[PDB]
Parts: sequence; C-alpha cells; structure tokens
Amino acid sequence: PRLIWCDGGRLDKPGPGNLVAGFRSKYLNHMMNIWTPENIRSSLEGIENFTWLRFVDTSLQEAYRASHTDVFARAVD
Amino acid sequence: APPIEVVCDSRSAVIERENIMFHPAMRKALFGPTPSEIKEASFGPRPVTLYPPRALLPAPDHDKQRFTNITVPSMAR
Amino acid sequence: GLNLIAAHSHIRGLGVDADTLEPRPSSQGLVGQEKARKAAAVVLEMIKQGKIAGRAVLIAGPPSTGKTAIAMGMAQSLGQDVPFTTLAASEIFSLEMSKTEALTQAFRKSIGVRIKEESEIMEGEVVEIQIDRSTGGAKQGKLTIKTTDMEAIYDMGSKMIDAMTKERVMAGDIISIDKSSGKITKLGRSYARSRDYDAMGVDTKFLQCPEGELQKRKEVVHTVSLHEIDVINSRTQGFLALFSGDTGEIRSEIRDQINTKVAEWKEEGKAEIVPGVLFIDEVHMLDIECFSYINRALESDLAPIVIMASNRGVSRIRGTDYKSPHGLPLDFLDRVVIINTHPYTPDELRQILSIRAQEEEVDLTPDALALLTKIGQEAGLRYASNLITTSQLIAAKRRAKQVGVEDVQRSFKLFYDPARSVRFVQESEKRLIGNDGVVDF
Amino acid sequence: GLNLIAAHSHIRGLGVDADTLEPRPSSQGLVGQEKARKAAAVVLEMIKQGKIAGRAVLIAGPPSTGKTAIAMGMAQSLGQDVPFTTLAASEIFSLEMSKTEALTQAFRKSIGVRIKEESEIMEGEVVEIQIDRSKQGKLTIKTTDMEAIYDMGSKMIDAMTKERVMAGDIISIDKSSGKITKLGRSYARSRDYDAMGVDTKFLQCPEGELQKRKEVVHTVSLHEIDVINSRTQGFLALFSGDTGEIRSEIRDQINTKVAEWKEEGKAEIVPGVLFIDEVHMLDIECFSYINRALESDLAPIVIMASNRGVSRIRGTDYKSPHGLPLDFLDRVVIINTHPYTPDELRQILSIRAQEEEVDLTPDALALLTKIGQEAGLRYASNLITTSQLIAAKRRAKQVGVEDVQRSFKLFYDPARSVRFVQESEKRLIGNDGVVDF
Amino acid sequence: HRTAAHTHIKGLGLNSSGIAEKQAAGFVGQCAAREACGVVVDLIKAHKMAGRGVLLAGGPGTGKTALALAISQELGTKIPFCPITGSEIYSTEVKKTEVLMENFRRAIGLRVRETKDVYEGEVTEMTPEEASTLLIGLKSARGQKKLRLDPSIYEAIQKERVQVGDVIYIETNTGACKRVGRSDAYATEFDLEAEEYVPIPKGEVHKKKEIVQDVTLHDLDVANARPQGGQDIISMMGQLMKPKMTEITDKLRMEINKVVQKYINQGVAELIPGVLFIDEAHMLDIECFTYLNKALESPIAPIVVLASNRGIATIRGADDLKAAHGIPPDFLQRLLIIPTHPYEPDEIRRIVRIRAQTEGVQLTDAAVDRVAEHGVRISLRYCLQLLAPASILARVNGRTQVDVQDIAEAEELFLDARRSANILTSTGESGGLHGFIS
Amino acid sequence: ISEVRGNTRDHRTAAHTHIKGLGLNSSGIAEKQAAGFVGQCAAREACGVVVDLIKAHKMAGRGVLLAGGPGTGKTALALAISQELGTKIPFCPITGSEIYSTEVKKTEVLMENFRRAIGLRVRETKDVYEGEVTEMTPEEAENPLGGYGKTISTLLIGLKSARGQKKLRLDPSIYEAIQKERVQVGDVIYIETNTGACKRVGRSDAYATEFDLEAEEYVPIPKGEVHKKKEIVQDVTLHDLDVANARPQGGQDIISMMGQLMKPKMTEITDKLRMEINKVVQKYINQGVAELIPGVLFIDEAHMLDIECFTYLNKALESPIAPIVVLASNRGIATIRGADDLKAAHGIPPDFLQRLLIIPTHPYEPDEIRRIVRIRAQTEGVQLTDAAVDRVAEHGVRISLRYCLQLLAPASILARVNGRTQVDVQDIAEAEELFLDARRSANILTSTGESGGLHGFIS
Ligand SMILES: Nc1ncnc2c1ncn2[C@@H]1O[C@H](COP(=O)(O)OP(=O)(O)O)[C@@H](O)[C@H]1O
Ligand SMILES: Nc1ncnc2c1ncn2[C@@H]1O[C@H](COP(=O)(O)OP(=O)(O)O)[C@@H](O)[C@H]1O
Ligand SMILES: Nc1ncnc2c1ncn2[C@@H]1O[C@H](COP(=O)(O)OP(=O)(O)O)[C@@H](O)[C@H]1O
Ligand SMILES: Nc1ncnc2c1ncn2[C@@H]1O[C@H](COP(=O)(O)OP(=O)(O)O)[C@@H](O)[C@H]1O
Repeated sequence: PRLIWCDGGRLDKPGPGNLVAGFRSKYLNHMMNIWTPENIRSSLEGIENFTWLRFVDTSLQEAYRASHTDVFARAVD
Repeated sequence: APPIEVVCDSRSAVIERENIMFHPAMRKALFGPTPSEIKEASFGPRPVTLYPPRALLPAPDHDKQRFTNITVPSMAR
Repeated sequence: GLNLIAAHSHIRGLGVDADTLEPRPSSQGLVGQEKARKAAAVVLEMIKQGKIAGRAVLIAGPPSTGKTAIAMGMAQSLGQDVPFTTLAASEIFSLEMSKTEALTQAFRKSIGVRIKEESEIMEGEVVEIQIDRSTGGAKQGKLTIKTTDMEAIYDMGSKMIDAMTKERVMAGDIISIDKSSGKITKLGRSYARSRDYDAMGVDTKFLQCPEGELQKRKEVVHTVSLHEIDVINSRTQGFLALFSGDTGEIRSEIRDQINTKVAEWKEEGKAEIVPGVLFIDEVHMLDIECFSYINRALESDLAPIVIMASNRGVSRIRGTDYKSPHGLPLDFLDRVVIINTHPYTPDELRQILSIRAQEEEVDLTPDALALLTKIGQEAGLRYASNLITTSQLIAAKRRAKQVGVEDVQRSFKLFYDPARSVRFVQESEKRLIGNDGVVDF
Repeated sequence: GLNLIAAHSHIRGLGVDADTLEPRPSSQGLVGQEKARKAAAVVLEMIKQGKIAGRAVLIAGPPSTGKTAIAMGMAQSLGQDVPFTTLAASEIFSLEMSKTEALTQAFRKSIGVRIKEESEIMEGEVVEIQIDRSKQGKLTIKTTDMEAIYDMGSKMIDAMTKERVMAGDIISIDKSSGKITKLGRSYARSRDYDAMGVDTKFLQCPEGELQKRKEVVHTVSLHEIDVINSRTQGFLALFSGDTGEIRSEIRDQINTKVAEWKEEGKAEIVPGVLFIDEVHMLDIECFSYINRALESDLAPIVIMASNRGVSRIRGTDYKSPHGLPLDFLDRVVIINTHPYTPDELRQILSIRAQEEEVDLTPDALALLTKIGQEAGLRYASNLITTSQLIAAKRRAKQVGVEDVQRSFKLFYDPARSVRFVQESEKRLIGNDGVVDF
Repeated sequence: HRTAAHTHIKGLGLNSSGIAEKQAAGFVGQCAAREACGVVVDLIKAHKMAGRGVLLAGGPGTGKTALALAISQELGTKIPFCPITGSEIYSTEVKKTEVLMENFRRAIGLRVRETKDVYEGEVTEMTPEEASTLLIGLKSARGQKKLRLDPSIYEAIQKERVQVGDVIYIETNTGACKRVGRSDAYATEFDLEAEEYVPIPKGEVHKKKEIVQDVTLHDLDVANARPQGGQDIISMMGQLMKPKMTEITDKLRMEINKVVQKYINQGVAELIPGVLFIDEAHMLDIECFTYLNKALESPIAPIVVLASNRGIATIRGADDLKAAHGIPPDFLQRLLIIPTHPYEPDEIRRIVRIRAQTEGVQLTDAAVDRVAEHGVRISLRYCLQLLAPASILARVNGRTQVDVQDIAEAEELFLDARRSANILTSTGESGGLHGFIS
Repeated sequence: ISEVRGNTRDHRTAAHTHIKGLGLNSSGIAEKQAAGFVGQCAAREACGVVVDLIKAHKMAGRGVLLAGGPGTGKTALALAISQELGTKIPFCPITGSEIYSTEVKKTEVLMENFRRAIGLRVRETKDVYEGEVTEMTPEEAENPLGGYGKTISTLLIGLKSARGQKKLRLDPSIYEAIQKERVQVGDVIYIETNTGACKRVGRSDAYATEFDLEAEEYVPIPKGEVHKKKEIVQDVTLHDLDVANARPQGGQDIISMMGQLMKPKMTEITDKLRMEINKVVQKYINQGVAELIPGVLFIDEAHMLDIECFTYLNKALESPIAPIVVLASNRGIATIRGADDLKAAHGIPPDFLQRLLIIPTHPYEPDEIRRIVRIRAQTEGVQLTDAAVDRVAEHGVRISLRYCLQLLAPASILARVNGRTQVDVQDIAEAEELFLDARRSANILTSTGESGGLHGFIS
C-alpha cells in the first residue's frame, strides 16, 4: 500500500507521521558522530583515539567522506 | 528475470524506483563520460577533471560473449 | 494444472457445525474423528475472535491418525484472510542466520496488518492514439478511448506519453491506466479490431469491451505481516531479501520501532491487526534452545496462536540427554494444552478409503473395498491409500473398467506393507548391512 | 555523566611507597593485602623500566579476595603513558577470526610507539574568495584577533571548488600536506540563513594566531600499524571491526620497520601490560600459542588472573592445578592472595561507604561486618546501597540496624540460596522432573 | 485491547512506605518478592548504579516474569527496558560475547529535546537569488511565506523532483524534505498527467511543535560504525554487502562515551540508565558468565535482572561442575537473589477472579471453585487456560456466563500434560502399528 | 617535522637473548659453554649437521624431530639454527595452533607456510632517468605533415639531479605521459627504459615558497644519480608469488577497487597454480637468472597438529620443491588429536614418524644450571655474589629450570630499591616468597583449598 511504502512505514523516509526520521538522521549522522571533523579535532593530541590520523595519508575531509559513502562511491573516489 | 519491483501506486514509489534501481550516479560512474563532456573537457583553455575519469566497467574475461547470454550459431558449427 | 492429487486434496474445511459446534461425522472430507475436531473447532473459533494471546495447542497422537488432516482442515476453514503459516521444524536449523532468530521471523510472519485504501483506475478500449513527435519529442498527444457506455478524449503529459510508448498502446488494446502512478496493464485485446493485429499468434485470445463507466474508484485491501515490514526496513532495497532469503540477523531496534508504529497506526484508526496461526509441524525436532525461546515469545501482545503436532512417546530431548513425554520439556508442557487423537474403527477406515477413492475418481467393487478395508486394518491408511492408486493403474494395464479383487491382490503382492518389510529385514539379516557384516551368498 | 559508581571506583592507584616499596595498609583505596601488593609493586617497577620482555604473572586465590582490584590498581598507577589492556578470556572465541590471531592482536595492542613532532596547521574563517579570472587568487581569512590575505596559485583554487567553500566557513589547512578540511560554519552567519541544510554544524571562531605550530607527542600501538596497513582505506577497520586473519608478512614488515625507526631515533618503543582476566577459560589450543608469543622481543609483560582449584582444562579431559596446563605453569610466576580478617572487612566497608556517600552508624557497621564475615564481600557491599535506599524511603538520614536487617531479610546471600534450593527440590527443574504441586 | 499472559499486571502495588499489600494492582500475595522488586525500582531511579545483578529464584509456575513486567510498567515508558531470553545470545555472524554488550548498549538511554519547525505548503516560486541562496514561497491555505534556503538544502530539494507547484514538507532544523504531491489547483493542466493530486493544507505554514525522543547508545554505536540506511545504496546486492553485524571494538565505545559526555556537558541531552532483563539464564553458558563478570564492572553498566528456575543443574559448556540455579559460584556471589515461593490454595482463587475479569469472562462462584481445584491439583498455567475456551463453550450453547458444565466439558476436550502422560504410558502400551514411537 | 630523541639505543631481554649460535668447532664436535649454550653436546652436533644440510642445498623435503621434555632447549636450538643460517635464508616459526583458521581449510595454511619458507633470489637491472624537470622544450620537425599545425620531431627535457644536470632528447610520444600526469617545471619524474613513460613523484622542495597556500607533498631533489644503471638483488618468497597471482593487487575497474577496499580474505589455492609456478621457477633457474633458496619451517608444538594434517604433510613433503620441517614435540605416549584411537609416541602418527630424523634432548646436570644462571645474569647485566648463584642453582635443581631464570628480575629490583648494586642472598630469599612456583601453589591449593565453600577455590 501507499502507507507502508511511501508514507510512514519506512523508518528512513522523513515524512509527517515518521517524525523520528529527521531527528535520528541528523543527530546520528552529523551531531553525535565520531567521524565529523569537529569531533575529531578535539581528540588528536596524544593517547586519544585519533592519534594516528596525522600519519596516514589522509585528512579530516578524506576521513569524513570515507565514513559516509558506500563501498561504491568510495571506490569511485 | 528482471528483479522484483514494488507495485505501489504513488508517484513517489516510481521516483524512488528510478532513483535506486537505476540511480544515474552509479551508471555515470560505471560507463564513462558523455561526449559533450569530453568536448568541453578537451577544447577548454585549462585542464579539467572528469567524475568518471575513465570507463570503470571491468574488461570482460570472455571475448566472444560478454555480459549477455545471447547465442549466435558459430561459423564453424 | 498444478492441482495434482496429493495426500490431502480431499479436505475442504474442518467440517464441523458452526452453530452448536457439533462434529457431524462426514462432511468436507474429515470423517470419523469427533472429540479432537470439536476441540479444534473451539480453537478455531477463538482464533477468529482475536481477543487472546499466542497460546499453544499440541495435537498429540499416534502415526497416521489425522493430525496434519486437522491442521489442513483449519487451514482451509479460514480462507485467505487470517495468515496461516506452516513450519516443518527443520527449516529453523539454517546457516544464513542463527536459529533463535529464524524462529522469531516465523513468529513475526503470522501477525498481519490489514489496511484498506483507494485507487482511481480507467477501463476501456483505445480507439486511437496520436502522438506529436514531430525533430520534436514526447510533448503533446491525444488519446481517444471508450467503453460500451462512455467515450472520451484526454490530453497527456510528457510523463504519460513516455508511458504510452513504453507499453506500446495500439489502437484496440484494453488498458488500465492507473491514474495515481501511471502504470499500464493491458488486460487483453478487443475483438472488433481482430483484423488490425498482424504481429500476433494465430491462436490469440480476444476480449470484449469493458462495461460500465470509465473512471471508477477501487477499495483494494492489502494484508502484510510484520516480518514483511521488518525485511523492507532493513537495507536500501531490501524487500528482495524476503524473496531470496538473504536476510540476516535483523537488529532488534527495528522490530521494536515497528511494534510501536503498528500501535500508533491502530490508535489512529488507519490500521487493524489480525493475529494469525502458526503451525509448527513435528515439534519434537527442536532442541531445548528453541523451547527456552518459545516459552517467552508466547508472552507478548503480538504473538500468533501456535498449533503443533507430536508423534513420539517418552523420548529424548535434542541437545540434552534426559527423556520426557512427547519429546518436550516439562516447563514448556506447562504452557501447552494437549488434544489427544485415537486410532480408527474399521467402518471409518472404509469410508475414508471411500473418500480417497472418490477423490481420485477410481471405481471400486464392494468386494474390493472390503478386501481393502481388511488390508487397512493390518497395514494403516497410507498403505491402502497407495494401493488404490496402484490398483487403478493395474486395472488399466489389462484394459478394465472397475478394479477388483484380482488387482488389489496384485498390488498387495508387489508392494510390501512395512510390517512384511520389517519381517523381510529380520529374515534377511546376513546380507543386509546391519552394522558390520556383508555376506555374499 | 557516563561515569557511575561501580565496584572498582575507590581504587585510585596501587597505594604503596615509591621509595622502599612498603605497602602501608590504608592508602589510595586498597586495604591490607601487603604481600601481594608488594609483589605487584615489584612487577610494576619492572614494567616501567621496560627492559625485561615477556614475563608472565599469575594471580591466584579464592574469589572475593581482590584479584581484579590489584589489577585495576596497577592500571591506575601507570598513567596514560604505558598502555594497558583489559581482556577477559571469552572475548577470544570469535566467529570471524581464529583463536590464534585474536590472541595475537591482544599482544599487538599492548606495545606503544611514541613519536614527537610539530604540527603546522592553519585555522581560519573565510571572509572573501577572490578569484582572478585572467591562474591566481587571494584568500582572506580572519580570527578573533588577526586577519590576513594569502596568495594562491593554480590548484588549491580547484580544491576550494571541489570543497565548495562559501564565505563564512571555518577551514583548516595542514600545510605539511595541503588539503582543505572544512570544519563547518560560524555562529556569526546563523542569522543569515533560515532553513539550514543537514551537513552544516556551527562553531565558534578560531582564536589566536593563524599559523599554529605545536609539539605534540603521538603514541600509537603496533596493532594500529597492523590494521592500517591491512587494506587500502583500512583505518576505519579498527573502529568498525571489519578485519580478519592478517597475514604474517605484513606483521614481519611492520616489526622490521619499527626496529628501523628505533635505530634512526624517530620512534621510542614503550612496552605495556596485557591483562588476561580469567585465564582458565582458555583451552589448550591457546596456551600452546601463549608459550611461544612470550619469546619474542616484542612481547608485553602479561598479567593474568585465575580462580579455580584443581579443575579440568577446557578442550581436554585431565585435571590440573588452577585450570592451567603444567607446561605453562612451569613458565609463569604465581602471587597468592588470602582471605580477609574482620578488621580489614570493616574498613573496606567504610571505604565503600564513603565512596557511595552513605553515612553509617557504628552499630550498623559492626552488623554489616558480621554479615560480611558470614557471607562474603560481594554481598556485604551490596547491602550499603539497599540500606541507604530503604532509609531514603522512610526518610532517615543515617542508616541503622533496622535498615540493614531489612535489607538482609529481603535479599538473600548465596549461602542461604543453596539451602533454599536443596530445601525445595521437587519444584525446581533439577534434571528430569517437576511436580508443579 | 487484547489479552496476553500478563495483561492484568499493572504495577507492583506498594504503599507509600514501601510495603506490599495483598491483592493490589493485579498481584495476589507474593509479598517479599514485590517488596524487593520495589527496592530494585527505587535503585534504578536513584541513579547510583553502574552494574548490579539481581537473580530471581523459584520454580516454574511461580510469578517471576510477572515481577519483571511489573518493574517495566513501574519505571514507565521513559527509562529503557530490554527483555532478552538467554537463547538469543547465539548468532552466526558475531561472537556471543559481543551480543551481550549490544544488549548493554541497548539498555542505556539518551533523551534529546527538539523543537521541530515544519513547513507544509505549495511552492510558489523557485528563484535563485545569488550567483547559491534560493528563495521559496510556501503558499498555504492561510497565507504564503518567503523562505531563504542554504545552498546545501537546495541540493536536497533538487534531487527530489520539485518544479513549480508541488506541495513540499521542509524540516527547518534537520533539513529533511519530502514531496507530498502536486496541488489540485494545477490538477487539470493537462488531462492525463500522472501525479498524486492533493489539496492545499488548510492550516498554518509554520507549525512549531516540540518532541522529546530517545536514543539508545547501541544505535549510536551502529550509526558510527557503518553507514546506515540513507546513503548505503550498495546494500541492495545482499550477499557480502549487506549490513552484517560486526565486531564493535572497545575503542569505538570508548570514543562514543567521550562524545556523549561532551553533549551532556552542553546541556543538550539527558542520560537515563536502563534495565537489562535476561530471562532463563541457564541458557547462558560459561563463556558468558566469564564476560559478564568483567562487563558489569564498567562505570557505565546498567542493572541486570536475571531470571532462573532450575535447581542444582549442569552448567552448559563445562560438564564437570554442578551449581545452584545454573549459575557459577564465581558469578553467583555478585547477585542479589530474591526468592519466589509457591501459591497457597486460598491465593489461587483471586488469580482466577482477576484473570476472569481481565478477559471479560464472567462466571458463577460454583465454577471458580472448580478452576481452583484444577489449579491446586494440576498447575497454575493450566487452570488459567480454561477460562477462555469455556467461554467459547458458553456463548455457543445459548448462555452468557460460564457454569460448571462448560468447564467439565473443557477438561475433556483439553487435556493437560499429566493426563496426557498417563494416556501416553498406560494406554499407549505396545509399540506397534497403532502405538507411539518412543 | 618529527623530533628526534637523543636517548640510549639499548635492546630488550627476551628468554632467548643470550643464544648467539651453536658454537661448534671446525670439525663439528660441540664444545661446552660456548655462544650461550651450556652442555647439550649431541643435540648441538646434530643441529650443526642440519645447518650444514640446509646450506648445502641437498635438503629437498627432509624432516627433523626435536624430542625431549619441557624446558630443555628445543626452541633454543631452533633460534640457534635461525641465527646460524643468517638472514638471507628464510625462517618461518609457526606453531601448531596457528593452522586452525576460519576462512580456509586447515590443510592449506600449512601449504602457505611452506611457501613462506621458500625464498627466491632474483638479480636484475634498473635503468631510469631521474630528477627534477627544468625545461620542456619541443623542436620543430624538418618535414611537417601537410594538413596539421605543429609537427615536433624531438622533445627536449632538462633533468637536474642533486649531483649534476643533463639535457635529454626524447621520442615525442612522451607527451601522453606529460598531459595525463600534469608534469610541469619543478616536478621530479622518473623515465624508464623499456617503455619510456614518465610518472611524476611530486613538486620539488626548492619551489616550496613561490606560492603560499597551494600545497601538496614537497619531495626533495633526488640525492643520487641522474642515470641509474644500478643492479638489484630481490628476495621474493613463493607465498608472495602465490598471492600476487591468485589475488591481483592493483587493477583499474570497480570490483578490483572493491577487492582491495574490502577486507582481503585468505582463499584456498588450486594445485594447478602451484604446479605452474613450480614449472616456471624451475625454468628460470635453468636459464640461470633466479636462485632457489630453501628455508626452515619450524613447526613448534607439533603435538597440536591433528591426524588430518600429517596426511597432508606426507603429500607436501613428497613435492620436489619443499623446505625442511623441524618439528618440536615434548610429549611421551599421547593421544593424537584427530583420531582418538591410537596412543602413539610424541603425538606423531607411526606412519609419519618414519620420515623424521629424531634428535633427542636430555635433562640438565645439577652443575650446569649454575652456568646457565651465570650466562643469563651477565646477559641481563644483573650481577650477584657467588652464594646467591649457589642458592639460585639450588632452586633450579630442586624446582625447575625456567623458575631459577625468573628469580633474577625481582631480586634485581629489590636490590636496587634496598640501596645496593649487586644481588645478595637476602634479596633472593625475600623474592622467593613474593613469587611462588607451581609446586607451592599446588600445595596451598590442595592443603588450604580443601573444598568449595566460602573461603575456598572453585574446583
Ligand atoms: N478424519 C479424516 N478424514 C479423512 N481423511 C483422514 C482423516 N484422518 C486421517 N485421514 C487421512 O489419513 C492420512 C494420515 O493423516 P495424517 O494427519 O497425515 O497422519 P499423521 O498424523 O501421521 O501425519 C492422511 O493422508 C489423511 O488423508
Ligand atoms: N584490599 C582491598 N581494599 C579495598 N577493597 C578491596 C580490597 N580487595 C578487594 N576489594 C574489593 O573487593 C571486590 C572484589 O575483588 P575482586 O578482585 O573483584 O575479587 P575476585 O578476584 O573474586 O574477582 C572488589 O570490588 C574490590 O573493590
Ligand atoms: N502474583 C500474581 N498475581 C497474578 N498472576 C500471577 C501472579 N504470579 C504469577 N501469576 C501468573 O503466572 C503466570 C506467569 O508465570 P511465569 O512468571 O511466567 O513463570 P516462569 O517465570 O517460571 O516462566 C502469568 O500467567 C501470571 O498470570
Ligand atoms: N643449553 C642451554 N644453554 C642456555 N640456556 C638454555 C639451554 N637450554 C635451555 N636454556 C634456557 O631454558 C629456557 C627454557 O627452555 P625452552 O627452550 O623453553 O625449552 P623447550 O624448548 O622445551 O620449550 C630458555 O629460556 C633457554 O634460555
């Protein structure tokens, strides 16, 4: 039906009725994420978790694009 | 067979089908650049990049019959 | 055409009365069993009520006493409304996923959601199509159609002309333009333009024009289970998984959120929950790791009623080593409620053989039916029900019409009943491989 | 704030004298286990020296005596410099990697590589992109204090184009590599738009000088270097877990290059501590690898705990002391522990009281000491919270004899639960049959 | 409103002074266990808990899980409650010491408040201002309104096929957009276009509502490990590229604790520690009571209510030791063990009355005594499963209330386990053609 | 960037640090107290014969067993052989509990370790033009083609190394490199000889300040030659050839750019591939280019291999290209792990045991433990008096060998904490009660640990 496939049966389509799917998308993919460059820049200076990021041939933008695309789009990159 | 699709009678279902099951970004990334894009990239004053930098389709490993199942009666037979 | 006569193609329902719940002794195929069919009638009438949880009814009984028969009667006496799901209990031991989760999906497959919403469709024969592709493109065009009553002209958008050259709508097709999406399902071909079709077969069906108005609203009713929604909301395009079994361990937060949105759909009146039936055939083939999950999946609001069938007596439980009645642990036998069956009296054997003979349309003399009842007293229903199909063919060897004693006595001569096969094994020990020895004459 | 009072919260280091190694009794949380704490202090002093490679120290003893307490004391009294690894033994039995490799990675985590360098980074807020379509350009960046105009030639204009940097972003350039990392937008341009996108996060302006150079001390492990060199974009594998049987030739190249870095003075190797909690869960197929991985130069000083007496070894069918094979017990050294006197039990319950900010009358403390002597530590420590909560229900400040007796009446110690089971056998599912009354 | 096995459980039914009262809130009797579970509920709400274990003894038929659902409805919808059986810990994609930590991270809750500013309405114009920022007029049935868009939300509008007069639904905060349909004023532009013609919304254009909404930390773990749902389009292959559960390392959890503590220190989110109810803990084997003895000692661990009904049994996975409850005494000293005693014959009748007035099945007092007779002499789970079939034998025979005759018929139509065992042994004597196959 | 620390470049003490070789004569007769060993004469003579067999290239699939009890020196002889052979001959010290994988069958990790144990030395040449580009100046042809514009016959490149610069005339079909790779003035390149297609390494360091922000890698000038005609020895194990032929490393498509992007999975290798690689390596040896060098596969703890592995080892040892298999077994009459039927010697099946040259290993005399203590003490640097040596030897004879070599580190720590420099009898008599052996631990475990109760162990 058009309820499940379009309106609010999908947990990813952020239509009205699926009021969770906007909030959950933003606060799991851009605010409370450990790969956003703001949440990397504060943890790069010693024993902490992104210590190694200075030495692998990447940058913050390399890591941030690499942690949200697919295996496909990362292969195209 | 073609893959199974969803018969849902909204416009959004048709748009999501033609954006997932076809998804022109992957098709452009797989087959290569438009010849118009080749012309605007090869007559310009400065070198510019291409988003499929070459045709990313893999070379088929069987010369006479590639990526199909169609059979022509072979000339010897 | 895919209606080949099986071992249960004669059961057309449970056969009991629906007013005083009396098991009338011969109706709709199920003949003879009385007390068990009344208890199955009570269970069936509390399934369609809906105001009960997932409970457990165990159809225990000896082999070939009509347990799959009662389950198939309850399956036929519900129609395609309340979801009945068969589960032979060896489909659970998979390798694509774990075992408890494979059981959870079989619980989720039997809780339907039934929603009813409308569409707008168009019947009718196409009189003619004109498309203004002149270098032009799909920009404007005229569509003239008709029913027996109506006749109309419509103008078309660009994303409709691209669906008209997509389905290649001729002058004479019987199409169904679903207006809300744009798909075109050609119901057939009109008879009156039979000359106008050259690229068709010599044998081609032709319809008549549709009758009635040309623009009508349909109230279609869909019913999908919770496992359907779970597999849909699991990947990018994930419904293919439930057609290919490639679904894996579905995370439990998805099932929790769908259990929340189904309740929010019910409270808004947009939906309706239909509890189905799950038939776990041969429930003794589960280890205790299964029963320690069925004891708690039969607790929630969303749980289908489980009907299950056991053959074994005092037997061992798989996984463990200690024996138990019916092959089930005692803390799980506290949950279930047991219906016991009985072996069949010989007149009931005779009329069951009569129903199985009338189902395959095989003529029998009454002497051959008496001999066949005498065989079925000593070798069970399955042996005689196969001797029927053998004896029809043996009568068809020598070009006869009705089977007789001279063909049942040949079918009893060639194909051994299993008692004489056990006697054959016991009297041919030294050549049949028992465990160690092979002797060659 | 994601930090709640657990069982191991009052132990702030090992609590011994650092000069002459004298375990004074009530120091840094730990109470009265003087010989084992002295031995752990000797172990810790040969850990921080870091010369002697690949010992093995087993901590035997009865349950509820303090074997993980001394381990957490050794973990707290090292600092963030020397690594430490809390691995219970059931973590090894995986379904994606075998037992040998998932126990090799436990050794590869506990050896750090320490390297000090200078980071030449540039924070800044973009003011105006000035592209001269003649190749050249000018970038104007500001902070809360300064503002400057830097030239650009050919290609980082194209990097700006690929990054789509608008006026108001917070860009960061690592000038030793040269790649733009857009950090987001500023709060001074939140008033500008009304319907924001998804990707935009707001930040404060950068503060201070543009060109920031700072000497930072990086400390990675060998396991980091092993997993990064596994596959191409393999750095996210150590967060995800999507790695498997790494080949031996990669680990050989990595150990050779770490030896080469130690020769050239770039790197300093810091050996650490692997802590294998509850080592009796390992089968013989794991001890046959531990007996070889304690031979190389790159092996951490392994500290392991155990509970069991003469028990069977998993994987085989013969009894052994401590659940360990004897060819492994010829290799380790063993520090035994001892049960506690009531004089130690009283002040351990006092420390658990002052950790949970629960006030106790002395009569309640004596009663709780008797309960701890008759039932153990883990039941006595679980009655402070319950007596505090029952005192909170009847609105009393100090807990008393009545609340502790109420908590003893409600919840059962494990000494009486066995008599409760053996008292009513006909209803508990023993092995075969249930009565169900 | 459909009846389950624990519909009549509403709460623990306590006093103000924490003393249980008999026949309160659905329970009948069972005083000390309800008092202890009330103390447990107060411990969960007190937020001074970083891993506590509570075991529930008592055989089958007694009310162990009724206490757990009483706790779950006593906490409310706010504090998370995760019930899992023991047998769910086994998988074929991850180790079984990782599904335990996945349940611990489903237990802890993180509540965030949001003020969602939604925009329903018909697009009036699509005007690119700068050469970038693109104004959109959203016409409602109450009035149009200008709206300035970021140059990244416009590339989410543009991926959707919004052209001139499509009604849209823009989230202002999260930047989420959906094309609802084409407005019915532009309906009959052509005559067989294919869109979903919907009317213009007869409300505001700017609806401002606030939503409190929860996130479990396991969802943070999954959303930070692998890309999920939105842009994960290669998962439609299925074989190797599906979202398979992966071994979430300790480093990822140790960083997600840092980020969540950062967003708690800004006063954005709130933290709520949950409850993990592991039922039938004998199915947990010794390769998980080793890992629980470590994982409960974290300063972040939630409370664990274990339930176990067995006596002195064999611990699974290590066949050469027996222990009480199927729990190793290495782990059993941690637990607070609560007893659960059986039921007296005068405390079964009240359960029959409450279970009868839960299902709506009314019956005379001469039948309550018979159901209590079957409750004493056979079992408690069986006598409660005759109230629902006998009502079906009541309204069919022209009655409304259940008498003795309907239950005397249902005891013959619906045999229990004991009489079925007697028929299975004694009546099914010889193993032959018409006998059971042991 | 990275700041160099000027500290002491010492090393760490392992359990086999003091071993430096076998310590033989020029005739093969062993000599006691030489190169780390103490005693153990016949085993060192037999291992010297094994070392001679390996360096003589006559071993083609032999097998050597090391018997003897635990803590007697089998792994010591293994590391002695590995340090005696050197570094240019391979040595792959796997264990028995390292063939069990979850991606491949366990009779395949054995074959991959055989291929790790075999080396191949290849001697070749390297002819490259090298350095930073100074000019890219074309030259007009003598006869231009009619119908076109420019016609360029020879392209000139000025390459400047860090020692000397050089002008270079090239064929004009270097242009397709230069346009595709974007080579400009100030970019170090290398031009090969077999094809001749230059590939840019990076912008030079002298032009690191012409701009300000536009940065990439700034590689320095190649501090070497401008025309390398340098020869290369190159060691590749046959495992590396099997992997590079089975799973190709660098491709240009989507799916091989997902294969190196997804995790590399060990896959089983079909035997036709190994047969072909052997047939071609034995051809390149006959041409006289590559040298085959067999190594040692020291399978430590050989009683962990079950009966399904020795069956594959019989096939693998009958191959014409195979290294030596030095097993290491320390069991007597043991049950073989696979088939729980036959109690065989050493955990080795009696069919496989006939292939093996069994070398014994004897226990140590009670006057050689003190010599091992002296060598281990002067290895760590821990010096100690003679009565302390006699007490450690007393603990070594009466308890264990591995236990008297572990009372040296806590004694040294307590010595330099108490305020001394050398270890006396008091420090060892104090450290003997902080670190109990297995014997007194089992005594406490049985005597004090009576039964499972409150203050008791869990049996
Ligand atoms: N009441 C009945 N009416 C008609 N056929 C029956 C009846 N009971 C049993 N049968 C027949 O007997 C056969 C055995 O029944 P079934 O339930 O399959 O045995 P089992 O319980 O061993 O599976 C079935 O093929 C069915 O056709
Ligand atoms: N010396 C001590 N002083 C204070 N508290 C202690 C001491 N020893 C043990 N404890 C406490 O007793 C508890 C049990 O110690 P633990 O090592 O967990 O026992 P087990 O070795 O049985 O696991 C720990 O929570 C610890 O806080
Ligand atoms: N105090 C009580 N009041 C009412 N019903 C109860 C009570 N205790 C138990 N029950 C009943 O017991 C049943 C649940 O038994 P359960 O606790 O699941 O046993 P177990 O935990 O051993 O599986 C429920 O049907 C519930 O009606
Ligand atoms: N001949 C020897 N000379 C010096 N040290 C020895 C000798 N033999 C054995 N050792 C020492 O004994 C210790 C244990 O011997 P080990 O090699 O572990 O026996 P196994 O080979 O049976 O495992 C090693 O650390 C080694 O240093």
